[PDB]
Amino acid sequence: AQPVIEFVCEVLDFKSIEEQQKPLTDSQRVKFTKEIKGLKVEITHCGQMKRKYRVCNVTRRPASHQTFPLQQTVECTVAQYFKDRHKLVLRYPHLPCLQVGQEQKHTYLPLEVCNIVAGQ
Amino acid sequence: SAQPVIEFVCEVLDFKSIEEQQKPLTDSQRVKFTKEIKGLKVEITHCGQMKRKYRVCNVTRRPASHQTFPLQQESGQTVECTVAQYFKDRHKLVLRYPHLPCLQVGQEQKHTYLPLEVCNIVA
RNA sequence: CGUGACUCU
RNA sequence: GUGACUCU
Repeated sequence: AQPVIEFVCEVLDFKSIEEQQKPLTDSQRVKFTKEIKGLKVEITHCGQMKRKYRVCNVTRRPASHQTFPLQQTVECTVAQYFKDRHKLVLRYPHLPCLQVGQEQKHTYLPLEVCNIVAGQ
Repeated sequence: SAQPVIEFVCEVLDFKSIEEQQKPLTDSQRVKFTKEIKGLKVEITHCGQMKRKYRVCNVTRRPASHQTFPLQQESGQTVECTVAQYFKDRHKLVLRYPHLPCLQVGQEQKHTYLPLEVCNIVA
């Protein structure tokens, strides 16, 4: 299973992610979107419950800023939710998120928690 | 290289080759085999590249030549058909081991039966 | 990973 | 082999 953080690097011709310090430009985001859209991905942040999702889109907003309705609505930043619920401080908050599933449903995953499913 | 269920059964029931077993399985043999197969995932080989996966929940008491299930006919009416007969009409397949049982997969009352010979064990 | 629904049986 | 939920 290839980490999406390695994949972005190959698509955008980096050798290290610390070679992209800023948010992606619109150009880069589009290039990357063309390669990952419609791939299946599996999440890394729930032990062996590697839930798989189809990639619908890539977010325009880095994970740091991208928001979703949380009800307990107090629209939340994707990053925050991973500190809160998952005890996880993203290393790459500047990077966008993968939009997975029903677009309507605002399911957003940081790159650093996603592996592309190979398999057979 | 997924393992044929027809080989696995030879391992479980200590057959040399499957041609040993020219007769249906006794109840003893069936219980013995079910203990080892229940719960595994298998994939099918008879829909070309549509290699669907199911969870085994049981082994049939009847061979595929006699095992029946409720089939709704293209009328309204629903009648009973045998597994071997269905594999002939639907899949144009004529089973080599009709005297062997079927794997029952996912959920009892779904009456989903697959002949051994059409199934491989997935890792 | 697991369960169902699935193109089944 | 496809989609669904233990989500975000």
